[PDB]
Amino acid sequence: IVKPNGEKPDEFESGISQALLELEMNSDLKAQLRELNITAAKEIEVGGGRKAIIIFVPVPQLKSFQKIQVRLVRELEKKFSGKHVVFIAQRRILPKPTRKSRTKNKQKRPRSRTLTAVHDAILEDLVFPSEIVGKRIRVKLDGSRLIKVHLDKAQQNNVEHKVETFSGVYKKLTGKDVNFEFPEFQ
Amino acid sequence: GRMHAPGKGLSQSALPYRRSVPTWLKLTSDDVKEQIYKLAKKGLTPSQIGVILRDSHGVAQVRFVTGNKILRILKSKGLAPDLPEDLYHLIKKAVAVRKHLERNRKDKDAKFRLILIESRIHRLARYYKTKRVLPPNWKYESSTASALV
Amino acid sequence: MQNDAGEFVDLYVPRKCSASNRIIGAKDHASIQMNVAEVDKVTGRFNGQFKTYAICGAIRRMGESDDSILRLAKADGIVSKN
Amino acid sequence: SGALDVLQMKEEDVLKFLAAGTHLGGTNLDFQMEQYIYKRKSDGIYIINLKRTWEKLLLAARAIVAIENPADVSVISSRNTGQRAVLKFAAATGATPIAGRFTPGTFTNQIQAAFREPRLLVVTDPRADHQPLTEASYVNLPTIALCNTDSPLRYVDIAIPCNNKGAHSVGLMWWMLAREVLRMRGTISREHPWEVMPDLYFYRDP
Amino acid sequence: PLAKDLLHPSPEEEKRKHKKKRLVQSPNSYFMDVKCPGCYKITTVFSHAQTVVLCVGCSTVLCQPTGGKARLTEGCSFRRKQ
Amino acid sequence: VRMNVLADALKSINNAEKRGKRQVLIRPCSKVIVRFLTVMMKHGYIGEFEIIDDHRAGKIVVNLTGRLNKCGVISPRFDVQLKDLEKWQNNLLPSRQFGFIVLTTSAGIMDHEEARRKHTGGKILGFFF
RNA sequence: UUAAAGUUGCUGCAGUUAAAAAGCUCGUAGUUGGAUCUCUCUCGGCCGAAGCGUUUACUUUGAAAAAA
RNA sequence: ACCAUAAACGAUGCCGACCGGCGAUGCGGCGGCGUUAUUCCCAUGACCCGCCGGGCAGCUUC
Repeated sequence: IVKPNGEKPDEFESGISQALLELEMNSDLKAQLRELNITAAKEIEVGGGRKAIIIFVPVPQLKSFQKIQVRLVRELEKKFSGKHVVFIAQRRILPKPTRKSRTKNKQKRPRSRTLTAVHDAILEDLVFPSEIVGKRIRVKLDGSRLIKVHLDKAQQNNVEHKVETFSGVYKKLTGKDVNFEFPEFQ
Repeated sequence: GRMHAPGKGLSQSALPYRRSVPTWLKLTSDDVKEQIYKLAKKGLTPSQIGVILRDSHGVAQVRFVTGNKILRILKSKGLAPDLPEDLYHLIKKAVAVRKHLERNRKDKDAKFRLILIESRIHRLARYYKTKRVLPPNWKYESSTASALV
Repeated sequence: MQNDAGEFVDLYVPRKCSASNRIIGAKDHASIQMNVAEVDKVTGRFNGQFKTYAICGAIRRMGESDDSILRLAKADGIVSKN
Repeated sequence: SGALDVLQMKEEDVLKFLAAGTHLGGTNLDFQMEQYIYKRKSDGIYIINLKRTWEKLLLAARAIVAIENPADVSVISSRNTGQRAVLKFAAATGATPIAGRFTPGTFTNQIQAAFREPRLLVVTDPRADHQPLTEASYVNLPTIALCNTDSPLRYVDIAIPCNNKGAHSVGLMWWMLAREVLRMRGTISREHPWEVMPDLYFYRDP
Repeated sequence: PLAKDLLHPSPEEEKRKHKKKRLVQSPNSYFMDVKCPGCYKITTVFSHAQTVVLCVGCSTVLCQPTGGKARLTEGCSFRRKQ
Repeated sequence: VRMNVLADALKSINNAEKRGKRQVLIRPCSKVIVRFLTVMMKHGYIGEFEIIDDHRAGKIVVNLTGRLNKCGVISPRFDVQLKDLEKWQNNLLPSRQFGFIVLTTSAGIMDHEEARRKHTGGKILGFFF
């Protein structure tokens, strides 16, 4: 269930793979869960006391998790404590080629494997049941930026409590300040 | 404003921000590609397929459902025209003017419009010759104009 | 304004427009300095304090001195919200 | 009226506003006056938001109370429908009235005996009293005015959005401004209604 | 003017502008959901439709195209999706 | 047609600062424009701004503190050697006590005073004071 | 002959009425062109010799540039 | 058939951005009380109140 690239699982990955094979043996989702696998897991500290789990899935298997993600997150949160779980695809970022590089750069990097495209697609799948309907970037007086992400109002009460973990997660694996808002109308 | 016309106008499409497929739409990528395949065999141009799929199927953008364009699908399958559809319609218009003009030789304001149409063909043919869609000796000529359509 | 020793070498420091930060000049005879009175918050009577707004002449010739006074006084809580 | 319960518009003031017709503006709309309109109804007449007429009136009252010598405020109406309300504003307040024709050069020509030097200018109509407006841009003189929906706001600094065409509306606005400037000073209390009936200010024509 | 929040317009004001002159542009169209009165099928229809849409069951017209917006036939109830 | 998109944005926040306005909308955004505006903000001339994400190109809503006198572009972007910097700031800047010239150097987009401190030349983008 | 001459104008002029914008459209060269992408391999002593990294412009450095 | 010339005149290159208001008009589109005609009903036409987009113009302004 945990199939990394370096091929060594760890303690959260074992405890999550066991909880996923539990859903492979009791719940009705075995037809979906028998085909999929995760690739990494982390537990980060958000908000001073709250914890959050970051499942990492492969990108060709991404949309299959998203058909069953809302039936996964509550059922994983029942097995653990109150700890918001988040599914994020495992994406390479190939570096920007320069005037001093290597000959592993033989073919041009695709635009999907850039840093902007990966950070703006990580922002798409961690807020999953809602959509992103608008982004603003506020450049403050000390040169530092702050992203504002307007989410969809039709899934407001689903993920309204998650928005203090979302920002801490996106600060963790990207390094950016993000606020999440809900506009009254578009 | 417009290139050959002396006008300016703000009338175009305006795509939404959200790039996702809507949740009502139940068509997947493969049956949409099947619809494109069965619609291309009636001689329909790429711009006419997307109108049919928008009007009566709920496919707002084929790029958002399939992850690909209309012409790239018909080119990867092999169902593509020899010369592109916007250059095809310019030669078809230049034929129909020349057909009308040989009946009515005193028509000065179809002779002027023919020069604007034919100079737009050379401007569009040079672009496809740089981007290697047309072979780099293809030349539009008035004699072989009518055979190309 | 200040030399390297730190003296103030300037005849006077001119005022600035409270709406648009322009320097109100010496021969700017359309410019305004206006006090708006402050009240006591239980009797509604004039406390003795006020709130000074200066507005240059170009803003008043634009017709924008009414809205500028209004949003300067709205920021001080003299005019309530809405 | 900075969200104070002492200064909110009461019921009787709204009844007087509605009886006089100070909420009904004109047919046209200046782009500077668009901030005070509720909506244009049918029969093409714009409705003035009375919550914003009340707060611009309370802002002008503070501008009049903030002047120590009360004779340095001048009050001006050049048309007959506001000439009586100016003369009784100055008897209750202590301002200096100018009714009838404003003399061009009252504020700038310092040789004459007609020369005055006020500190505030209150104007009944910015279109009719166009001349004391332009002369206030020569002597650094702030300006309050009673503005309709078609009024131009060049050189007005506090623009009270009322109706100033009808004869009852002008008298009511001057009466209520007089009551507010006397209430905000040390005189008459906010508990009892004022002794002066607001029909002393109306212009009853023959 | 001269102090107007360009970041947050009112939602009845962005609705008023042209569809490309908005802060973020957005189309004026929608996908209706046309029901044929003498049938059971429910069809997805673009509101500004070109060439006339036929319900393949009853083989009847659903909307003749016009200049701006597709004009439905008499008696076809429709709802606007999302 | 629109060439030199930075010349559009600097003319827009010049013409709006003259009219006394508080905010300007400039479109389309660009990453040259954002680095130019960051240089102006860090010396106190504009204040904070928000980049609006359309999926096509940006728009920026810049706040205006009325400290700007003039904001200009230099077209074309001439090569400026470090020995040639004094003639450019003699022509463009109004005083030796204030004002800046913005260069694109290979260490980034920076003002003319920082480029001397990094000991770098480059190409000129514009000027503000 | 130079400055004065921003009266040759790159910095830096002018073309409604003072000298001056082509009858109109097409159109080759020229000129100008919208957003967008954050260093390693064998030897010789953990570093050099072997490759550069797509290619330039740019910028900074170095050495080479007769004296007067 | 040539000729290709004018107060060939806005006596005013072309393309692009920004910068005030106001009411009309022409075309297309979107809404909205209520009048008429097709006997009713929608659907349309003629009006009326707006909004949007290009157009020909006009008035106005430190």
